[PDB]
Amino acid sequence: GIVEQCCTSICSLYQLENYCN
Amino acid sequence: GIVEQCCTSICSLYQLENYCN
Amino acid sequence: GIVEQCCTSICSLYQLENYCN
Amino acid sequence: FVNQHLCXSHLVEALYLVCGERGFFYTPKT
Amino acid sequence: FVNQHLCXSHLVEALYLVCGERGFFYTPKT
Amino acid sequence: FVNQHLCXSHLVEALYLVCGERGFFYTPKT
Ligand SMILES: [Cl-]
Ligand SMILES: [Zn+2]
Repeated sequence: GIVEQCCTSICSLYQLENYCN
Repeated sequence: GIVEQCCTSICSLYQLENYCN
Repeated sequence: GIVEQCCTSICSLYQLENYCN
Repeated sequence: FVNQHLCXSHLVEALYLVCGERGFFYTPKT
Repeated sequence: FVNQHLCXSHLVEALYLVCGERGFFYTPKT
Repeated sequence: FVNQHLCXSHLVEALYLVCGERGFFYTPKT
């Protein structure tokens, strides 16, 4: 869950990059 | 109240359309 | 703190202008 | 369309999108 | 002008708008 | 990059920015 890893907790730039194509 | 029907509760597309001209 | 004067409390247009260059 | 709570700036943009050429009116009175 | 709480992205846009050509500075330090 | 909680519209814009030409996918399933 992206909403769970980034909207509930904090996503480092890296963690956020796991959702790019 | 739009702030009461859509910002406090959830507005279906229809309910939201009640605020178009 | 801008986050403290405007994101925690309410900033009148003036208070907000204290952060322009 | 979304099933979430739309507030302030996000509510205004939602109306903008949904209404197209009809335009719309925003008058908060909570 | 609004009488609400402006946070993050909404605070930055508010400054952008309010300041015009003066530009502005954003330095959160809560 | 920020160290804050990114939600909805702000999360989508963050992805847009971070991903560049790669594009991205948004599939909320909380
Ligand atoms: Cl928000
Ligand atoms: Zn927001």
